[PDB]
Formats: sequence, C-alpha cells, structure tokens
Amino acid sequence: KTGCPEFWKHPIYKEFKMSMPVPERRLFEESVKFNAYESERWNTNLVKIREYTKKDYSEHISKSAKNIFLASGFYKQPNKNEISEGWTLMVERVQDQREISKSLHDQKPSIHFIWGAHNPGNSNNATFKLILLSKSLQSIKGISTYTEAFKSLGKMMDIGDKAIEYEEFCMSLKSKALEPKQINNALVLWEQQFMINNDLIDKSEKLKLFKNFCGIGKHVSKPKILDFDDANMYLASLTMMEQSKKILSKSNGLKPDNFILNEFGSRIKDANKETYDNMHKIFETGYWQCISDFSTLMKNILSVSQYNRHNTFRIAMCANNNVFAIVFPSADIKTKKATVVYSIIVLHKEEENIFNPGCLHGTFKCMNGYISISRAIRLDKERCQRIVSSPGLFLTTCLLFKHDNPTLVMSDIMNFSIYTSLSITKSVLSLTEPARYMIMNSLAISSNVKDYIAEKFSPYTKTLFSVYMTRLIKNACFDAYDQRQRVQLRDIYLSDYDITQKGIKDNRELTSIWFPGSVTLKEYLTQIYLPFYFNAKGLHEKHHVMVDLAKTILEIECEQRENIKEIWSTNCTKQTVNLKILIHSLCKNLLADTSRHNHLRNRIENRNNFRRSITTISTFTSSKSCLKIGDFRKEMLRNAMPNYTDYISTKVFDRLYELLDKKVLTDKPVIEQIMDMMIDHKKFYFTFFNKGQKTSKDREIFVGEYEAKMCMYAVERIAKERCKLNPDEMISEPGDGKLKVLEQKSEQEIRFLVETTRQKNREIDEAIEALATLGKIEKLSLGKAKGLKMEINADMSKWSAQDVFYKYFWLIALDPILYPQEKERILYFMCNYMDKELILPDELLFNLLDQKVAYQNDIIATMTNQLNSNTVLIKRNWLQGNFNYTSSYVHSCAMSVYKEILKEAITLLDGSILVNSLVHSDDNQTSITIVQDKMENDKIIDFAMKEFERACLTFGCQANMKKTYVTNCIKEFVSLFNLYGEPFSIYGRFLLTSVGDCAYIGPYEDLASRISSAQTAIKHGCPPSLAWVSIAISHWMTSLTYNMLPGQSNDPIDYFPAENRKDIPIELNGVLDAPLSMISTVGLESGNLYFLIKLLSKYTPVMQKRESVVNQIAEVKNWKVEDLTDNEIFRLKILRYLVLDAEMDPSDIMGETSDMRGRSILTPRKFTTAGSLRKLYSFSKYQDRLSSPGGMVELFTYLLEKPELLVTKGEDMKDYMESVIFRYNSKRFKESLSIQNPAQLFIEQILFSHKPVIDFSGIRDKKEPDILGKVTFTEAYRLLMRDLSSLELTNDDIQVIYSYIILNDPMMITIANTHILSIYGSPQRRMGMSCSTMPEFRNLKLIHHSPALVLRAYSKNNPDIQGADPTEMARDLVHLKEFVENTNLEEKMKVRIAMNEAEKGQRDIVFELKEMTRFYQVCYEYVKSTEHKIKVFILPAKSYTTTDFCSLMQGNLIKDKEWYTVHYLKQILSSEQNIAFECFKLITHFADSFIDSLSRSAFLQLIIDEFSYKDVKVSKLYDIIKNGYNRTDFIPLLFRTGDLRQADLDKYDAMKSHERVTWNDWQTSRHLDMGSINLTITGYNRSITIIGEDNKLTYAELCLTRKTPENITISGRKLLGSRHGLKFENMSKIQTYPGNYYITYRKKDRHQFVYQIHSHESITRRNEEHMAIIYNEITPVCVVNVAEVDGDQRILIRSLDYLNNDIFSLSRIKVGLDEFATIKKAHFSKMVSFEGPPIKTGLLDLTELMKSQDLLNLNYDNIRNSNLISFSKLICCEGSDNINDGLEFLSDDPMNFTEGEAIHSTPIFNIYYSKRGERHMTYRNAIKLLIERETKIFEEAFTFSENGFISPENLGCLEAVVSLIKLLKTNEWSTVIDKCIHICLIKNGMDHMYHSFDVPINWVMFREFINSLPGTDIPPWNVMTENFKKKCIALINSK
RNA sequence: ACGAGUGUCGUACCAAG
RNA sequence: CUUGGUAGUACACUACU
Ligand SMILES: Nc1ncnc2c1ncn2[C@@H]1O[C@H](COP(=O)(O)OP(=O)(O)OP(=O)(O)O)[C@@H](O)[C@H]1O
Ligand SMILES: [Zn+2]
Repeated sequence: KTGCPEFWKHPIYKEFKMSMPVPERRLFEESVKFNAYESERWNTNLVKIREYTKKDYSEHISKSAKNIFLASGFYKQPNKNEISEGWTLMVERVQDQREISKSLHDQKPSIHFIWGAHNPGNSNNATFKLILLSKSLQSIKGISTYTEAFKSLGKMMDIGDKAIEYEEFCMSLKSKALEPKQINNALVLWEQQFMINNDLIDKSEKLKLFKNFCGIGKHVSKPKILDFDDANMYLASLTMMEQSKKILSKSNGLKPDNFILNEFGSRIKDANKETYDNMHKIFETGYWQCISDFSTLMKNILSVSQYNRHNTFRIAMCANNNVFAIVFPSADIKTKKATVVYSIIVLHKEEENIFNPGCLHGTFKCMNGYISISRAIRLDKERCQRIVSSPGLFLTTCLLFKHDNPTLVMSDIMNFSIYTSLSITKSVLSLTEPARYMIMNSLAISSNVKDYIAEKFSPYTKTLFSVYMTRLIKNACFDAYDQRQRVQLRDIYLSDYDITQKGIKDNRELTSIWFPGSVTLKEYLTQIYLPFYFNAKGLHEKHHVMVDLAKTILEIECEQRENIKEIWSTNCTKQTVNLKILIHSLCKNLLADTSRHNHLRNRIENRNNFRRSITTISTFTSSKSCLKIGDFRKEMLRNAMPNYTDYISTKVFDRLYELLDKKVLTDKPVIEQIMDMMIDHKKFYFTFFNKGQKTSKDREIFVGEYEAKMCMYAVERIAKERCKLNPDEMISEPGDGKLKVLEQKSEQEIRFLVETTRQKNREIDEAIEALATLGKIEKLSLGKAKGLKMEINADMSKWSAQDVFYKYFWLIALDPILYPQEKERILYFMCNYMDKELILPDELLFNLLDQKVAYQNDIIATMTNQLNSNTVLIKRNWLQGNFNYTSSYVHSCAMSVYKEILKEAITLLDGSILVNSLVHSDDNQTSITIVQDKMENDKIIDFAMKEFERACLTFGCQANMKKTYVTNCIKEFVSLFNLYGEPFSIYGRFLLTSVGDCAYIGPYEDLASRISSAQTAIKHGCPPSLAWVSIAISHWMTSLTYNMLPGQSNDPIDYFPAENRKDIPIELNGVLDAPLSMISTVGLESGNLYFLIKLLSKYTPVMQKRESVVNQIAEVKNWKVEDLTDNEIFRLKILRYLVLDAEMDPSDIMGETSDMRGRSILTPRKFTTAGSLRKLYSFSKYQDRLSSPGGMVELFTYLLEKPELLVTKGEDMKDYMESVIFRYNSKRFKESLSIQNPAQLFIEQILFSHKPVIDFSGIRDKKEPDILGKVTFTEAYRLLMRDLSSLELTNDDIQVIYSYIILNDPMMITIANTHILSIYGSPQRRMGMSCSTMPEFRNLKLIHHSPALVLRAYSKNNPDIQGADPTEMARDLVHLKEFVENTNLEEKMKVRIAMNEAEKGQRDIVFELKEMTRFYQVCYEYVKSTEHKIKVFILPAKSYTTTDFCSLMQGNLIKDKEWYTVHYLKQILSSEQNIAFECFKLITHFADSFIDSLSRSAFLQLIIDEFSYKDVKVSKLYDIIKNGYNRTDFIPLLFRTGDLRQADLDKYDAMKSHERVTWNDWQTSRHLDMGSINLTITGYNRSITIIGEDNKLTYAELCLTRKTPENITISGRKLLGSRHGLKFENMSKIQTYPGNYYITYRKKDRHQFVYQIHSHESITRRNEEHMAIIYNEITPVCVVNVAEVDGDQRILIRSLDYLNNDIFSLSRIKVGLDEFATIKKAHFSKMVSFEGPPIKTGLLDLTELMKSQDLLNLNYDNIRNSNLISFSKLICCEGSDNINDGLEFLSDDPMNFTEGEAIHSTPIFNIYYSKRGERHMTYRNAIKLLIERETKIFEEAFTFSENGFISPENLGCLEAVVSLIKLLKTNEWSTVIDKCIHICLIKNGMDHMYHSFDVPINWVMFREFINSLPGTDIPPWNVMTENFKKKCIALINSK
C-alpha cells in the first residue's frame, strides 16, 4: 500500500543517478513514479520513453549497419600457423608458472597399479600363495636401498611347513568372531595379517622403510610438471604406451563367463553382433583381466583395512595368483579423511613382462623368475571408489569408441580407455576439460583458438600419459582446420511440408583424434566431447580449492573496485552499458511482450501463488540449505577478530519454522510478507562453497539468507513470465525440447535459403542454361546472388561476475505491471543487494590462520585488513544463479538489437536476411542466413562477428574467448547439436554418468537411477545395443556393490520361488526383463508390464491370441488361480499387495507423508547424522514435545482429526508447525536432513557386509553403529517370503491387477498393443533423423494434473483447489475415487481399523494414523504411476500420429545398422464433426490418387457402407456432414453419391458475396512455385482465371459486365485483394505491348504487396516518371483478356452430369466450364485410422494398402524403388496364378517424380523436389516395374541351387523353410518370408504348389538346412534373412 | 613414497616411560 | 623408541521444479 521513501536516500541510488545524464535522471524519476492504472493507457510512459531515445537509437543502428563497408574480410582463422604461435606462447606462460622437470624418474604414477599375468602352474589357495610370496621375497638377489628391508619382510611372513596349524588358527579366529600366535618366525594376528618382529628386521632398516618408502610418521616451491613438449619426454611416453600395448594385449587363455555375458548376451547379440564380438574380444585380453584384478585387489585392501595397529601389515590378494599388495599401517578407513597406503608386488617368470605405468619401483631377480615391487601409494575413499568402479567405465568407453568403426584397432582404443579410466589425478582433467572447447573452436570457421591456447590454456602434466595426451591434442588442433573441408552436406529431399533427408554425409574421412584411424563427423564430435565425461567429481582438496575460489572472487571484486570507474559508455568499453540503447531496447521489448498476452500480472499472481500462504510454496519449505546470521557460540577463531560475524547453516524449512514461531512471519499472503521484507531486511549475507564438479577449475556456489531468498524470489518470478522460457523446464537441467526448437529453426532457415536464392536467380540461371545448348556463363554466374549460412555458438564471460547490475534498475523502472510502491520497494531491495557482504567460511579462516609465514601478495589479507574481519563487500557481482531470468531477458533484448543491426546492414545491400537466436541463461546460438550479391562472404562473416561482439559489449556483457566459435552447419545450444537440420546429441555422456555417478542409497535406488539414465540416452538417440550394454553394466555394478552375484551374501535366487534372476522382479533385487521399447517409453515399470504381457500370452486361448490387449484381458475372468506356477503367483501377490496395496511397509512410516513412499520394498537404512539434526531449531522443539507427558498422542489425534495434513505438508502457520513436528518422526525424513557421503556409503557395503541394515517390519505391525536396521538382506527375503505365503490369490485380484496396471492408463494399453500386434517390415537406413514428441499426448494422459495436486484435492475433497482448473480435477477425482472403490481399499481400511480397535478394546490413534498414511501413499503412487514423462525422441523419421510415433520408435530399437518399418494388426489406440471432415478428406483423395477412375465410385461406396473411421462408422459421419450446413465443402462427394440439392448450388453461388477463391488444381510446391497454376477468383458480376506453369503466368481471362476501363481496373483491384494466396512476386516479368492489360504488383511495406490491373500506356507512363526522382516500380506479370458476360450463370444440377461425363474424380468436379469444386487435401499418415473388412480385388488387398504407410507416397521414384515387403503386406491371393488382374484396379493418372537443383550458398548442397510426371509415370506402371525387379531379385536370392527357382530341388528347400515357419510359432521375421515366397511362386505360375505344402519331427534336420544355406550379399534380403536365421536358430535351440 | 598445490596441508590422534 | 587407549561422514552445500 505505501511506498519506500528510503529509496531516494540510498548511497547506491545516489551513485546511480549521478552517473547518468541530467535528462536521463529526470526520465528515470518520472519512470519510477508512473502508475499504469491511474493514466489513460498502459503504454503512455513507455511510448514517451521510446520516442525520446528514438533518434539516438537510430543513429547507433545506422552507424553499426554502415560498418559492413568498412570490413576487410580478414577474420580469425585458426590455421596451423596461428595454433603454433598460441602453443609457443602457452609454453612460455606455463614454464613461467610451473617448475618444468626434464628428468624421467620424476614422473607420478599414471596408473597406481602394476600387473602381471597369472601363473597357470601355481595354485590359487591363499596359504600357498602367501608361502610363495614369502619364499620369493626371501630369495631376492642384488642390493638396493630397501632390498634388506624387503627381505626382512619376507623373513617375517614365512610359516615354513606349519601351514595346517596356521590355517586352523585362522579358521578358529574367524569362527569365534587380539594375540599374536607365532607359527614360524611370523607373529600372526589374523588371516594375512602379521606383527612386526624386531628380531627379523633391523631397527635402522625398519625405521628408514616406514618413514621414507611409506611416509608413515616421517613428518615454498612451485608445482613440478613434466616437459610436455620435450622430444625425449614424448619419446619416453611413447615407449611406455608401446610397452603397455605389447604386454597387455595378449590373450588371457581363458573362457569369458561373467554376469554381463550370461545375463544379456542374447539381447546384445540380437541387437548388434559386432558389439558382442567386441565384448568377447575385450574379455579375452589382458586389459580386462588387469582392471578386474586391480578392482578386486582394491576392494580387498579396503575391506581388510579396519582394525590395524602401529606395527602390523596385511597381505591382500585377488583372483590373480601373481599379484599381492602389502597394506601398511594407517588410520581406520571409515574415519574422517582417512587414507590407505599400499604397495603392489608382482611375481613373474620373465623380465619386461611387467605393466609399468610409471609406478614400478624396481624389479629384482629371485628364485624361479623375477619379483617386481611398486612404490607406496596413499589414496582416500573417493578415488578408491573410482578405482573400484573402473571396470564398467573402461568397458563403456571401449564400446563407445569402437562402435561401428572398422578402421579403428581395438588395442589402441583399449590403451586409451585403460589410461583414461584408472586415472584418478587432475593431470588428465586439466587436459580433458579444455580439449573439448579447443578442438571445437579449431574446426570452426572463425574462433579465438590462438588467444585461448596462448593466454588461458594451462596443461598440468605430472604424468607421462599427460604428455601423450597433450601431444595428441596439439596434433588434433593442428589438423582440425585443414580437415574441416572434408565434411559435405547430404542431398536434401524436401516436399514443401517436411524435410525427408537432411544432415551431414557419412563420409568417414576425418582423422581420429586419439586413435590411428578415420572417423565421420558425428564420430569426430563424439571423440571431441566424450572425454569430458570420464572425469570424476570431488577430486578437489578443500585446502586448496577453497583458497582458489576465494582468490578468484576477491580478485574480481578488487578489479571492479580499483579499475572500473564509469558505468555507462558508448565505445563498447568492457563491463559498461550503452544507456540510451539499453533504454530504447527495454521500451521496445516490453511493449512488444506486454501485447501478446493480457493478464500478465494475473498469471504472476496465479502461477506463483503470490496471494497464497508461504507454506504452500515448494522453494520455501524444502530441505535445502540456508544461512543464519546471529550468535551461535554454544553450537581460537572467535578471539582473533572483533568484527567476525557469527553464522550457521540450517535447512530451509527449519528456518521457516523458526521465523514463524518467533512471529517474524505471519499468516498474511506471501506477497505482502515479501513486500514488507523488502524494507525490513537491510543487510544481506552470503556464504560460498565449492560445487565439486569435474572441471579443472571449480565454481563457487553462494548460500543466502531466507529473507534474501524471499526477496529474490519475488523479483525472479516477476521477470520470469516475461521471458520466452518454458516454466516447466529446469535451468540446471535444460529440457530436451530445445533439441526440437533447434531443428525447427534450422528447417526454417533451410527453407528460406532454398527459396530466396531460387527467387533471385531464376532468370540468371535461365539465361545460363539457354546458352548451354563460354565467358557469358562466367559473367552471369558472377552476377547472381549467392547464399550464406552462419551460426554463432557463444557463451558469455563471467555472466554473473562481470555484469552491470544497474541495467536491472532500468528494467524494473520500465516494468508497467508494477505500482509505484512496488517499484519503490523492489528498487530499495536492488540497492541493498548491491551492498551485500560475503562471509568467508570458517574452514578458510582456519586455513589462513595457520600461515605464520605470510604470502608475498595476499589480496585476501589486503581487503580483509590483515584478517581483521571475515566479511567482504560485493557490489557489482550478483551471485551465481540468483538472477537467471532477468539476465536472460536482458540478453534477449541485446540480441534483438543485434538482429536489428544485421537487418539494416543487409537492407543497405538490397539483400534478404533471416535471423533466429535462442537465449538460455547465458548460452547462445544465433542462426543467420543471408542472400545477396554485393560483396564476398568473408566480409559478411567478419562484419557479423564484429557487430556481435559490439552488441554483447553494448549491454554490459562480454562473450567468452574459450566458448565462442562460428560454423556453417554445426548448431550448438546447451549440450545439444543440430547438424544442418538433423538433430544430434552425445548419447554416451549419459552412459558414462550412469556408470560413474552413484549415490549408493540402495540397490533399487542405484539400479533405477542407472536405468533412467539409459532411458534418457535412448531418448537422445543411443543405438539399442549400446543401451543394452549400459543396462547390463548397471546391473553388474549394482550386483557387485551389494554382493548379489551368484553365490554371494545377498543372492536372492535360493530364497524366492524362481529359478533365475530374470524371474525375480527388480524390486526384489532381480534383473529387468523388457524389450528396449518399453524401457524407453515407460521406465522402471516395464518389468510389470512385460510380466503381465507374458502371462496373457501364456494363458490366453489361441482364438483371441492375435486380438488387442483388452480382448485378452476380458478372458481373465476365465482364468484360474489354481493352475498358475508358483513364480507367477509370487509375482502376482507382489503386484496386488505391494504395488496396488500397502500390505508391507518398506520402513516405519509413522510420520511419513504421502509422497515419501518409494517403489522399493527393501530399503537399507542410511546415515542418521546426529550432529546435523542438533543444528535445527525445530528439532529442539520436537525433542521437547516428545519428552512430554501426553504431547505426542495429542499431536497424533490432531493429525487424525485433520487428515489433509498427511498429503498437504501444511497450508497455514499452526498446521505447518504441527506437520513439521509430526514429520520429525518419520525415521526417513531424518535421513534426508543428514549427511549421506557417497564415500562412506561406498565403504559401508564392503566393510559391513553382514550387518542388519534393512528396517523391515512385516505385514502391518506383525554402543551401535549409525547405520543399523533390524534384519539383513537374507533375513529380509525369508521374512518377506513367509509373509507373502500367508495371503491368498483369487481371480478377482488378478482382474483388479490387470484393470489397474494396463487398462486404466491409455498409454499402457497402447504399449501393450504395440508389443503384441507388432509386425516388422522393410529395413531402411537412418538418413532423416528428426525430433518428435508423441502426438496427441493429451488424449493418452489419464490424469491431466500433477499427482500431488490430485492427492491434495482428494484429501480436501474439493475439486476446486487453489492452483488448478476445477474442470480437470472433476475427472481426476472421479478416476481416483473409482480406483479406490474398485480395489476395495477404503472399506478394507475400515475393516482392519475396527477389528484392531475391537481387539484392543479402546481406540488406538497410532494404528489409524498408520492406516490413513498407507491409504494416502497408495493413492499417491497410483496417481504417480499414470504419468509417463515422454519427452522428445530422436526418431528415424517424422511422426504425425500416435501409431506412427510408436512404429518409428519400435523400428529404431531393434537393430544398430538399420531401422525397420512396423505395422500393427489392429488399432493400438483403442468435435465429432471434425472427425467426419478428416474421414472424407482422406478417402476422397485416396481414391483419386491411388484408385483407377473406373473403380473409384465403387470403392467409395464400399468404404461408405462397410468401413469405420476412428471407431465411428463412415455412414454415421456421412449422415453427420449431410445434416450440417458446411456440406458445400464436399460438393464432389455429394454429386458422386447423389445427395446434392439445388440449395447446395445456390449456397455455392451465394459464396460470391465474399470473393470465392477456388484453386482448380493443387500446386506441386507452392513455396518453391511448382505445379500447374489454375486459379479462379470470382465475385458478383466479375470473375477471373489465371493459368501458368511454375514461373510464368501464360494468360488471364477476365469476365465482367460493363467494359469500361475504370470499372475493369476497380474490379481487378477488388479481385486481386482476395485470399488467393498466390504471391505474384516470384513470377517472372513479361513483355508489355500497347493495347493490352497486364497483371501488376507493387511493394508498399517491407513485406506487404498490392496487386492491380493496368494498361501498357499507364504502366510505361508511371515507370518513366517514377524512375526520375527507394525505387518501387510497376512490374507487369501476366496479360489479361477482358470479356463481357452479363448472364446470371446460375449453376444447375442438370448441367453437372453433362459436364462431368468425362471426369471420374472424387475430389474435383466441373461445377462450371472453367471453375471447379474441390475438397481440401489431407495427409495420408492419418489414413491408418480406417478399419474394415478386406477388399479383395484379384490378388491384392485394398484394405491392407489403406494400412501400408510406406506405399502411400505420390512420388513415382519412391514407389518404383521400394521393396517387395510392401507387396507381401498387400498380397492375399488365396489361389491366384496371374498378377495382372489386381493391377487393373490401380490408378493410371500421371504421378510426381524427382528433380535436383543445386543451391548457390557457401555450404554447397543439392535439393530434390517433386514435379509433375509424364503420361507413363503412373502408379500402376511403378507397381509393375517394382514387381518385375523384386521378384527376380528374390528368386536369385533364394535359388539355393543352380537349375533355378522353379526347379524341384529348390522347391524342397522352400518347403522346408515354410514348414519351419508354420510349425514353429510365427516370428517377427517369418510372415514376410512366406508371403514373399507366395508372391514369387505366383510369378512363376506354380501357385498350385504353394497351398499344397506339407512337412518333409527331428529338429536336427531343421538346424542343419538353416545353418548351411548361403546368405545373399547384394539384395536388401541380406539383413532380413540374417535376422530370420538368427531368430529361428535361437527358437529351435529353445526347443 | 603418494594425494593436493604458482596458499605454508594431508601425510591418523591421546596418555604413560 | 616401547606399551596402553581412541577415532562414522567433506558435518556438505545453492538458485532454477
Ligand atoms: N550450478 C549452478 N549454480 C548456480 N547457477 C548456475 C549453475 N549452473 C549454471 N548457473 C547459471 O548459469 C550461468 C552459467 O555461467 P558459466 O558457468 O558459463 O560461467 P560464467 O559465470 O559465465 O563465467 P565463465 O564463462 O568465465 O566461466 C551462471 O552464471 C548462473 O547464472
Ligand atoms: Zn495363392
């Protein structure tokens, strides 16, 4: 209500205004006090401000536009010389900043492991291996510094011949659970653990070894890195790599048998045999053995390192009987920052057979071979996790790099993979992070690679492999610019509505970066971007990274303090803003934006709950961290500084609770509270920490106060809705819809570039081709306009740091949706935010207070007054991520200014330009297409980049040097690529993130996260086989982490009534069984769906086996629970009582909400950090209330009386407090507030493998470590199985399960129908990859609103909830209530409640509360399982309907080499007048295009009286359109049927009141101006007709009633003003002659034209006077013949029959002599919705052709070049001998065919379009030629003999194959073969012996003849026959 | 030795003799 | 240097849903 008068007192505002010109200060002042409600209009102030700055904006825009003439065309090209200069400068800077060491022995270990081949001779028994190690260590020959101590270690570990009592002692120690019991000169304490015997080791030797070799108790320069550019160092690195290649690439001499193979080999092989072969090769080599041995050894070292001593060491072993590791004494691994010290020892027979990655200490000659000992290695928990998880990462990297590349050798790939996966140091991060940007910029057309390399790039090479990688990067950067010219665009196949073919040609020419070989462009980009994602997180030590981040922030703030004086500049000064240009841009942008939508303020108040309560906003009541400023002494640093500000970090909701309890916040609506807080809170404090990402330099992250949180939330929500950003998307996790937005933009520029050049060069290329039947050609070719495409992928440098915060002041002051008081208070907040202070973390203060020796130039000391305080003022740096949307809006305004610059600049050259630019937080992608003829392209590019940099500097921004590059066909938005219209993404980045990043929450949590990552990768276009690889690796890693491998601790095979992990649900620690399509589309629920589908297939009669899923489910009533296998009963009980019911709680639920129950049953307990909880103010209140006489039961009663507090976490202050206190009882919500370190969660599963962790309590109440449950995994399985055996299974429960897992959600029904009814078709190659969502996804969504809102409405029983539409909640709640009533949930809940109460005698609040909690949780999960977040997919084609989407998706996920066509037997998808219109616009045009004229009417009548469309009968739709008054749109239909009336013709003539625009024929392509132009525009007493061909309008016939030139011109002007749609500008000019009238066109606006009719004298006279004085002149186009017709011309029904005696069309009839009645076309992708009885004509089936989508093209070339699989789809002869009968009914009209025309642009590409064919180009002729080719192709392909196809010897093989196909059940590739055979025998005239087949039963014969038959090479039959053979052999093996 | 680093660190801690 | 005793998180973590 009242404003903030304190705003005009602020020192920040005082500085802001004095920095501005006096008139600008005034205009700002009147801008602040402007009220949009109290003035005449809402734009008076904005219009005034825009007009004030109009002159200066025009001056700047013109000055920047005229700079295209001052360009020179010499931009930044990163060729070899520039790269070399940058490399030299970088070397100089690095040698300055580092201490370069040229010694080879100063290398750090590249891999902290030395390996040797396992000995086939020695045994694998632990004691024998220990004896061997001892004896070999004792016999060391030679002398060194530690040889004596090593031999003493050998002495003190021998046991002699006392092994039996040794193993007895060890076994007894293990059985009982410390005293050293000496065996033989060895004080054994445990298995493989020994006590240091001072009698066997010298004192000096022991002390020296323990202090120097291991550094145990032994306790300024520059970092010492190796010489990366030295010749000797690079040669040594090459020798190391070559030695590793030589030794590790030898075969293991084993048999690969592991979990991954035995579980997923069939799937991976049936998706790609190559991938299976690659895995089989990898598993046989020494690389996999080495990595597995190292991982197992590391696991053993971590396991045994718990209870050590100060003189004890351990001998950890592994599966390799030649590799041992000594675990030297250290701290307990499960402690804080605990390290482990070890030393690898290898015993090998012969020297140089040792893996030395720079870690070997020395190899010595012992008895019977050599012994090799590595150096001591000290590692922490995090790097140990990476070491353990390395095998999966290595396998994934190998299969990503080798996938589909015959020109890359596996050994080199595996060398790189092993040296990159086991590297746990920053040395490789410092190269992987910059290499991406460096190589991408280097390949670019224009970029700053030289500058980036020279003054930013800094390799950090402490290892030899780092030197190798640096050399590889140098070579790749040298070669990128000289190989950029090897990419070529693909031939574009566009059809004026879609681009069928687009992208980069698959030319494998580009040289591989890391490998010897050649790669394609996509593979090259993968190799560039893939190495970024191997890097580990949390490698930064806080001790150094914290001071690094502090140095960065403090240095930037010091620079801003002492170097930036002026804020507003006009010469693009860095970190300055052009004031007037900014003001004008804000005016224009706000005025444009506030015009599209009207209720903008209403949307702000509604979508952000500004009028609601504080407790209803998720961002204010979450579990995140906040900041508290105050005194926390109770909860050396304090008594050091008198200005030290105390602080603590708490949770968001806890701070909200504290604020509510202390009356700081009230129950007023949130916006009022925030508005008061804008003036109440005047000091803002922020604290920073390290994010811990994988980049070489970490990023600072700032935590703020809750008051700052509310106040910034207000501003961000005000500015967010003005942006064009989707409000359901994440800034942190950008949605995949951008990948489609990029594609749409690329298509738009592609169409613009294709059309504009053609339009401007038609006459030039015509003059050229006329001379082709010489220098004139060169002159014409130089005189034409050429095309250009540019895309500037840029990122802004210091988006949050180096920005002018003063521009947001103007942005707020110009916002008209805000009252003067609101602007006052928001500006007061902005001023106070400019005065925020950064509090240094106390860890940093401790680090800096232990210095003593002072830093030479300590900036922190200088601006903390020698650490007098810990607070630093930060003025111009708005903190990272606090102002995303406002900065995005300002960036969009800047880009609008840049677009204006480019548009004016190009109009200065009389060209055409089209610019689109996407603006995210700071990432940029601007696409520019320019067509002109004035200057060269290089000058255009130079000017574009110069003005781009200037525009960014204009608004205080600054583009990065590292991330800004320009390209001709590579668009790069946020982690997404668009390769010339074809979308592209690096799918491997998700697989690597799934393999590396693991939260270790539990088995299902990790498995679900990894499967979700695999699903996302599939959605990003991952090949199916590699997705199976990732899924298998996820399974194997999850099973290895929790000891689930067969024979381990928690293996559940022997505890469940199953036989394999396959038959066990993943919810109970099984493996997932589902085709990849279900995984991609649903995720984590595909197992249940697949099990139900398998149940249906197993237990459905054969009569309904091929029907829909609903039809087979209808038979579930006939099912019996008795005749079910125990496994199926087990899984059905699981589904009934754990998915659809809450019979067993995974954990104690008392205190839980409805949304905190997962899909898991056995959730292991996690860390409950007691220390973290004591920091919470509300936790003390919870403790006090718990320790009360009757406090808790009263709270339980209050919750029971208001059950809505379970779903809704609180909606008011009192209710929110009670709900928080209640939730503190969850025993799992306390885990979410605790510290869950992935390191200790990792070590938990290895250290404590038998500790009970699972908190399982059965069916509905039937000193210790921090992590402790009640039962172990084995006990959990046993108890759960016992409990499940106590329930009963009835057929009604099965019906309920099938009704509420499949039948409820339409998406589940659709997926089941696709899985059951799928028919696989012709193989095709991926050439037109395109993004697409699933169309009409509103109709397949069962619950429209969010599950949380639905449950809130259900709890309140109110459909009209605060934030949702009541109309949809009506249906949502009725669905939820129907679910509740049908499953018998509420009444059963009351049954147990009453039964328990009666048993106990009195009411028990706890049991009822638990029951209600289970009820709400089950309802919430049911609603949640309905929504399937199907985001955009990357499909081989474009999808128009749901069935098309499903078919494309299923065909894209069955093979890696090619994608197939999928057809469905029935309708998988199982305003009414609109359906009728679509029904007839299809069938009419279908008959005209594809049906002969003779049979057209008969086919139409058959469809009308027998077919049905979209489950509606066609007859009903025709009756509907008859009743409607829009029948005049279907005049040809009514005439052909006979239902036309004279009233219809009167109405048709009555459509002359508004000029009746009728297109007598459809243009072949109207945008490219192709097709016979036959147009008629008529009004009352006037009509015209236009005829032309593509470019030239032949003649126009005009009929009028009064032949006077004035009336002629007026009538022509009226007619041309109609919505004819014809451009009249693309048409070429025509010669003008006296005495004739010519069609003329004018340009008036920039893109608006006016067409009139004039005379030769008039046009000449006006041209000759206008040419004298841009230049808009009268251009004639077509001559007109004026005629006089006074007649009524009343169209009568009697005339139509006579007129149409020769036209048999169904979509066009001669309503007059020169005018036609037409039916609007409809796309044939929807043609599948029809369903009816088959139409058998001869041998073909029209109804199947109605379904065969691949044959619905109207292009002659596509049909003639098809495959015979389409005919196998069509054919249903049932006893025919000739094919000519069927071909008669097909059409014989001319059909379109393809032509190519080169496009003149810097990316050279050729487009292929459609054009009208000649007389012989008909559908029937294409059919005949296709048959004549493909029948012979198949016959030779399947000859299986020499005599011929018809020879009986071949007929025997055909009989065998058809018998195999028929006896064995039908497969996914069996019908096509047998129908192809039928077609070919029809062709050979031996159809009598196709229905005469029989059997030739032993499967040995079947196996033999299938295996031995040859496979064809040239025909497309190769792949399909291979698939058929593989499937049939697999199935007969299953037999 | 190893991790980190052009920021002084980790490189287990305490008590007894 | 010998003996005894002690040790569960990096107490860690944002804005954007
Ligand atoms: N994890 C995050 N936390 C907070 N804000 C983030 C985060 N990730 C992205 N952002 C937002 O997006 C921007 C991305 O900036 P980016 O990481 O490119 O660095 P920058 O500040 O632009 O500096 P430079 O380009 O020199 O690295 C941030 O400034 C912030 O607005
Ligand atoms: Zn037949």
